[PDB]
Amino acid sequence: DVEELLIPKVWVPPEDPLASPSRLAKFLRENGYKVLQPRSLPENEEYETDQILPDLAWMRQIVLKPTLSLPIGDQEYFPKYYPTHRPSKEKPNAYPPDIALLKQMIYLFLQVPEANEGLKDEVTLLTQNIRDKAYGSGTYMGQANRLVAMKEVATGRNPNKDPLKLGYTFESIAQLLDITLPVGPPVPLTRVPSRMLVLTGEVEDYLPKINLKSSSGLPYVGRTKGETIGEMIAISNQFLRELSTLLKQGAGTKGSNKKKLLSMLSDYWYLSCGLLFPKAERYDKSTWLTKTRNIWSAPSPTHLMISMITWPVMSNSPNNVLNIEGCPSLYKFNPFRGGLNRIVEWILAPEEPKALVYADNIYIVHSNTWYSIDLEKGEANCTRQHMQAAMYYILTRGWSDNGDPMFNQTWATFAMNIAPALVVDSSCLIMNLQIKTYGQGSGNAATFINNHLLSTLVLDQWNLMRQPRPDSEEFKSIEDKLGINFKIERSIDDIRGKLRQLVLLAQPGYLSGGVEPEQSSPTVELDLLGWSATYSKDLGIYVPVLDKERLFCSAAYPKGVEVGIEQAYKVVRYEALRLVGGWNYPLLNKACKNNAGAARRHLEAKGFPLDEFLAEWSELSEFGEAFEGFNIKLTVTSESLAELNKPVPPKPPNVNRPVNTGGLKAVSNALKTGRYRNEAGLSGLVLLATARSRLQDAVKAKAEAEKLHKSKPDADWFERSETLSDLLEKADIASKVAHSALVETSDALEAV
Repeated sequence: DVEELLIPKVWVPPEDPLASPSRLAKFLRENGYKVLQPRSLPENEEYETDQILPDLAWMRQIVLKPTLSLPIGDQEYFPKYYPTHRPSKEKPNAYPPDIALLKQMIYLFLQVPEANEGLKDEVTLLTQNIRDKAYGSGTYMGQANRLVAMKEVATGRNPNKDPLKLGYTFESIAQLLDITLPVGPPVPLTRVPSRMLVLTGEVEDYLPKINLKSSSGLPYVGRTKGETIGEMIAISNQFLRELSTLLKQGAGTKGSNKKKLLSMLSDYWYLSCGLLFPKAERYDKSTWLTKTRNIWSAPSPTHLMISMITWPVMSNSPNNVLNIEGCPSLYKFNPFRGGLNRIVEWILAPEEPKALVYADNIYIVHSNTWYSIDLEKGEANCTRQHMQAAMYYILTRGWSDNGDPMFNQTWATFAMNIAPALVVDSSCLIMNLQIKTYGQGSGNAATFINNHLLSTLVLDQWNLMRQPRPDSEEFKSIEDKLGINFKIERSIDDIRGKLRQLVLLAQPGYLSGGVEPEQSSPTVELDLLGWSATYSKDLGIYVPVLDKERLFCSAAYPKGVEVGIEQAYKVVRYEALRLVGGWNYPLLNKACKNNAGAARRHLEAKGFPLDEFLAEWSELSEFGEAFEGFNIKLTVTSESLAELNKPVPPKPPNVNRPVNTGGLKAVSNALKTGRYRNEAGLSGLVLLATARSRLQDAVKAKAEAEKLHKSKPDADWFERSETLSDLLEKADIASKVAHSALVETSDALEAV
């Protein structure tokens, strides 16, 4: 019959049946997936840097190239993006399973003098992952197939819903976000990116962070952000200077300057088209053709501009469940330094129902059960109005002093009427094809906040129907109400009981008795942002362990480097596996330790500078994000696990508003009455007017909002909204229904 092996044969991936533009187009049209009429792009051409960025000429002589490549050519082209899929039928050895690890674990199991099926399970589990899975970037057929599935989440079973058509308003959503994502203040949003680098006659840097290794996007396919820094800033400068000019000229009287705007947006279409990057991961072999995650790689200028709004506000908002009463947020949670122990105490407390949120994740305890819930592809559910609501939130509570806008009408117009259209329901480039993106793109700079807002809406609706149990028809009905798909990934009955038993049943190991473990210590697999709980007798608290399935999945298929440094990367690999949770699993632990030891001894004898290589190991590791800015060595001992886990007081919260401690229930109940305050103030009205008026009438929209605010003493919001609606129509600057400024700029982006 059939041949069985201890060590799997090298897998040969199947042939990609869509590796051609003719076949891809055929498949998309077949499934009624929209293909756009292709727009072209001016060829990139060399230009002297000191002529485009004169106010940054000082940083060249005391940096970046002297010439910039700009999309300004006479001859045009249609852009092409052809990602390289690894591994493949032709080239199958890109990402081998860790056979050395498997052999070591088998070797050590054989040395143990008897029995022990509990040790053998480690071998069984690693072997099962090596067989079932493969690491790499899948296939075109998989990418395409994934695309068809989001067109389904967005337009099929439960089509996306504009939340404003459901009764929500910008302000009502913001007040939910006051609870679920509290934000503090960051220089005002009034400058082009060039003026975000100041010289004191030292230099001050106010520009967001971006990884120099990621792809630049349009118009620089095949180039990194690191190779296009000057260009990225140049294009953002140009774009914003043009927009402010347009807003300064206004509506030409009578609608003349309406062909300036369409001209500009059409010329900047490429700012709304992401590269469809195949996301590398541990996929199931059986679904190599039907499942490949995609990353929508934003054009680098679109990314710079959007994150100039989001980053400074979010990068100094460490506000969550740990440091604000009633806050459900897990934003910037870290399980080390007593982190996890504190969440477990939160679970253990008798209060229920209660909720936690992080982007597209909702954790609920109800009737002594723990429920982990995911939004079914968050991004795909997102509409433009969801994102403009996120923008409205960030500006009114991040970019405002008391209610006074700390932003231009230029930046206001970009935020409310351009950025959602660039990045939600726009387009993407795969092979040579320009095709629709349904929902928000997986890669963009507002992903976290847009998803977080989506989950916030789910929670609001959960509160509104008296907090039903998550596995009930009642809870399920929320998806119809909101057009937001979700599922239960996992639930755990008798959650408190199980968490309490961890204390009773903890086994000797590095964190209980300070010894090398003979036996695995029990856990509760919470999947709390990927973390489990276990009990440390040495510290007397709960400590994190990586979720067991994730851990063995990672062990099975290491990520690539993608002379001498190969042994050094193995030290990182194996020690980090231990550090994140391998320490709690006996065979995994020792095998990783032995293999790391052999790589270390090989390097010491060759005089390799290991200490220097590992100085910033966090960047070299798939787990590093959890260890960022802790300045800890890679060693894994009793002392290091203890030091990593030693409780540290949570840093104080940073809120730009008086701290709201009522909890989400109260704000939900107050809000269903349709009567609430304008907690946003003037900038709230400014942004309303900006959203509700034609794009080129933005300056007038603000002035009209300033007159209404001057009109008193804001109190009731709904009244305030309706009076401002009358003022906009009387000046004839308000746009017609179903022809909002947002819709206009979207249409002009797929003009051509």
